[PDB]
Amino acid sequence: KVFGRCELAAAMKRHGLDNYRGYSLGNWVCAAKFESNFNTQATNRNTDGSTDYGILQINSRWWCNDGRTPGSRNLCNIPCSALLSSDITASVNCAKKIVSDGNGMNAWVAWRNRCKGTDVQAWIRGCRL
Repeated sequence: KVFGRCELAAAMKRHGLDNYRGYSLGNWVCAAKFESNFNTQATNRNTDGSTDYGILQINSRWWCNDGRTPGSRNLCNIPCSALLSSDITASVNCAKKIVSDGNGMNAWVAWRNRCKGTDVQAWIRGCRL
């Protein structure tokens, strides 16, 4: 599924991300724009052999089980396949863990490079949620 910008804002708001740990909804929408272009099926086959999955490009080394090493890591307690669903539940719940892990939203490289330091309120302009 490719979300519209305000469609994703509404979904993320329903899942309690607006101002979660102090990060504004526009931060989360901007992150999804530059991580995945709002595509729930996004994948990035890294050179190191790990994969970033889904609308927030969550990495398989730490956060999900890709089938290669069960009983190891998997800090979000989900198969990486859950990050590829058209419904954002698993990605939101796992993003809440990541953003609490001590680097805030600097855990998302595309957020750091394209959103950080900007007026991210623009990402919810016109959504009038």
